[PDB]
Amino acid sequence: PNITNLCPFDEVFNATRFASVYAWNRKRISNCVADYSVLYNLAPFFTFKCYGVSPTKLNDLCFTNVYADSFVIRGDEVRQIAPGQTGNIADYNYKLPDDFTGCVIAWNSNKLDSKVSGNYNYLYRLFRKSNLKPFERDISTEIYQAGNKPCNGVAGFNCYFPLRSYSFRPTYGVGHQPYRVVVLSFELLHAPATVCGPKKS
Amino acid sequence: STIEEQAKTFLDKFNHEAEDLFYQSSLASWNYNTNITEENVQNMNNAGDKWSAFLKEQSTLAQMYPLQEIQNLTVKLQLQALQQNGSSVLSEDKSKRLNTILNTMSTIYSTGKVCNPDNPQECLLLEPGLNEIMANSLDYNERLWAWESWRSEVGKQLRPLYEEYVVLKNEMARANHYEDYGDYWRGDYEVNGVDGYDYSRGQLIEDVEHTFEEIKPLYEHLHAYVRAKLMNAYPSYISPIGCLPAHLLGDMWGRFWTNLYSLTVPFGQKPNIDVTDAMVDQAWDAQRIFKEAEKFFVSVGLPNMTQGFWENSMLTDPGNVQKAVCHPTAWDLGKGDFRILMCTKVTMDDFLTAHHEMGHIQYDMAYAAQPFLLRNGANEGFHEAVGEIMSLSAATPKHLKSIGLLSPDFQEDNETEINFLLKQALTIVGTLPFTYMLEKWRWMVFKGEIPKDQWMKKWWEMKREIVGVVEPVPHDETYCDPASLFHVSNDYSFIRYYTRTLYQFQFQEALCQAAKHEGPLHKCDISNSTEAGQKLFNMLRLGKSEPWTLALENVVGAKNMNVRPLLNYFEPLFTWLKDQNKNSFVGWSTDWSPY
Ligand SMILES: *[C@@H]1O[C@H](CO)[C@@H](O)[C@H](O)[C@H]1NC(C)=O
Ligand SMILES: *[C@@H]1O[C@H](CO)[C@@H](O)[C@H](O)[C@H]1NC(C)=O
Ligand SMILES: *[C@@H]1O[C@H](CO)[C@@H](O)[C@H](O)[C@H]1NC(C)=O
Ligand SMILES: *[C@@H]1O[C@H](CO)[C@@H](O)[C@H](O)[C@H]1NC(C)=O
Ligand SMILES: *[C@@H]1O[C@H](CO)[C@@H](O)[C@H](O)[C@H]1NC(C)=O
Ligand SMILES: *[C@@H]1O[C@H](CO)[C@@H](O)[C@H](O)[C@H]1NC(C)=O
Ligand SMILES: *[C@@H]1O[C@H](CO)[C@@H](O)[C@H](O)[C@H]1NC(C)=O
Repeated sequence: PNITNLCPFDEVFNATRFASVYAWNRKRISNCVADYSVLYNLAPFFTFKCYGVSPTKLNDLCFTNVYADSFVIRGDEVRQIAPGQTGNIADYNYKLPDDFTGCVIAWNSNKLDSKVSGNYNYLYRLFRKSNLKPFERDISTEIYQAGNKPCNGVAGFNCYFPLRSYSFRPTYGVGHQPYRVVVLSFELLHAPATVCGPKKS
Repeated sequence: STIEEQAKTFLDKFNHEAEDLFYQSSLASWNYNTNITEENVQNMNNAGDKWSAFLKEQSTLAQMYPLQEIQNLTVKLQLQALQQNGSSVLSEDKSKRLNTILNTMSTIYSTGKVCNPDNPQECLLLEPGLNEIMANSLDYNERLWAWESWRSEVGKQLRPLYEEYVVLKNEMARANHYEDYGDYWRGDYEVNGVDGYDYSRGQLIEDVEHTFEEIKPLYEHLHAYVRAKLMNAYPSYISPIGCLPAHLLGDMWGRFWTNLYSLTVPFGQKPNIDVTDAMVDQAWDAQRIFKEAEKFFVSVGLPNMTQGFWENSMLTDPGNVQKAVCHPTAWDLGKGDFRILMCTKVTMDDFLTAHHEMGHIQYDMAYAAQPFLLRNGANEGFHEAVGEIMSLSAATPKHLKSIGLLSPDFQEDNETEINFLLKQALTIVGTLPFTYMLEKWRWMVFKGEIPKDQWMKKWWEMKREIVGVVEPVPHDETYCDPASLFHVSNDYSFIRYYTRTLYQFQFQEALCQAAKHEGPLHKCDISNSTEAGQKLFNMLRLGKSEPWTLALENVVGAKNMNVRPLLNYFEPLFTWLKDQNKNSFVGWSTDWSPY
């Protein structure tokens, strides 16, 4: 039948400001029609690495809920947004499960997220006592104790503030330019699946 | 929980803060160097200050981790690089006096003006005029006046400065658990803790001696030939049995002999391989010169240039309104930013220099995956050696016929090969005894082997004994004749040029046997050979993480300096010099028979 009520992917992808990778934004997508053909047909979105589902059959497979996790990382850490990868982002900032059903989308945003002085609004967690669970968000600013003496909240010797800033500048290489990443996770529940693509006449 | 994990976490936080602060410092130095304006000067000063203060406080926090309980070699190497006191180990008054001495040596060398008596209405500086009168003039007494006047004035104003400088640097090195400042400079080649690849600070001098002992016959023949040709230039002043007069070496100090190609040409009737006319006829602009160098580097298999390299590098002199430093420099700003500061003219020399600086940039690009404090050459020779091998391969007639600068009907006979090899020998073999002599004098004066009142007598004797160059007149200790050179006056290690010269031809033989070259070594090109590029990139990717002995074993399959590639490079020139030194006397006498 005649289709309306598109899913708000414009509020996720074409947002003015994305969150940091340590405080990654999660937007749930429900009760709308989800046209993935828009995301495929845009040429600036360079990386469309989809795992556990084919990008061609996204328009036919219907799911219960769609999770759009949005954050900003560097160029070299785009590859860490993948199942089974390791590094600072995968261990401490954003962890993907190995049985991950969903696609990742990443694109360069040097024109938006970089300033000549340097952009300091984007932060990543450098030190955690334990590696993160999949889809876990850690927003704590508690002092990291690398030594034996208690830190007592003061970042002195062997006590570091766990969050470091990505100082994005428009003159950095491709591996250090800011990359905006949106991760779509598709889940199916016993509830009636209401996020589906359109049907042809 | 252990000390090593504390060191790893500390190094991670240091690496992040270091790369941001270093980037700001390098961007401000770049903005000063491409745009000489006083706000750029104060921006560079503020960023340099915040960088030096950052490393001061991070070395203070880094010396709380002892090294004897750290077993990982990379963490140990990063902490050894970070924990170096430098000049901070002294008292504040002595450190301030040392920086004052270094600054006033810099201002004396930069603003040293020496001119003719009885004509004081203007006078002539070293870099514009004295270099030209030393390299271009053919008059004996004019070169003698310039040489003696500059050394007399600069020596009398610099001798007590060097007198205090040697004592302050000796105290700095002995406070830093080194034997002397020469041991501190030899500590760059020190490798400790790796089995089989261990290299001591003390071993380098006999290694240099062991290489120079096989350098010495070839240099003697070259010296004899140069002496014969200077006999053609100066009829009565030079003796057949004696050394060369010092002010006839084409430079101010005798460091390079490349200004004698006009006087010492083997075959002047044969043309040179200068391709400047081909560039200007075909309108080769600087952008496409760097594009051709990039084509060479993707022919050998190395990655091409970044987009920010083409956007941000200033490859052309900007104009009269904006002043910039014209010195060719390759910049690794950090955060994947690589630039070349070069005011390119349309010449073959700037083409070869562009290949050299892009070799520098490729070396900087390859170790970008390394941690920040390991982002350097494995020793100080490797960084210039990997650029000079590109300058070697791009200068071959085969490569110039490949890229269209040289005609396919060009005849490469043996005479132009002999004169090309003699130009390369005056550039390369000529600087080796001067470099080894200067460093060995500096090593003994830091060691205290040379007494304080015996400096000039020892130095001139070694110049007679090693380099085979005699002074015009005797000089007493009111003079400081070493200190007239840029590197010794501004606290620079000088053995890097000797080691770079050896590593250059070692890398050239390793790449040319990798690329299956079937001729002599000086004809060889590494273009269109992916395996030679992979063999080289195995060393370029290491950076400072591995010992330089291990990096050398990765390239040439040897862990120590070898002089056999350099003499194998100059083998037909060696046979030619043996042929034409039959009538002349090879070798020199230490007597003052020329003057
Ligand atoms: C964002 O803006 C671009 C601009 O052309 C548009 O093509 C696209 O449909 C918009 N929405 C999304 C979700 O990308
Ligand atoms: C160089 O500095 C001057 C100083 O005012 C400035 O006007 C000019 O724009 C600078 N050049 C560049 C290329 O930024
Ligand atoms: C040393 O530490 C680095 C990371 O800091 C690690 O990759 C490497 O495997 C370690 N080497 C050894 C021998 O433990
Ligand atoms: C650096 O100097 C300080 C102050 O004397 C000293 O405690 C420290 O051991 C020195 N470090 C090294 C590596 O010599
Ligand atoms: C470098 O080479 C790659 C492929 O070899 C190409 O995609 C890229 O555009 C090149 N970049 C430049 C600046 O030539
Ligand atoms: C070049 O080769 C020819 C042919 O053997 C020989 O006659 C001539 O002497 C050689 N010239 C030089 C400078 O070696
Ligand atoms: C290297 O390859 C390029 C392209 O295949 C070719 O134009 C060039 O002539 C080759 N170089 C040599 C020395 O043959």
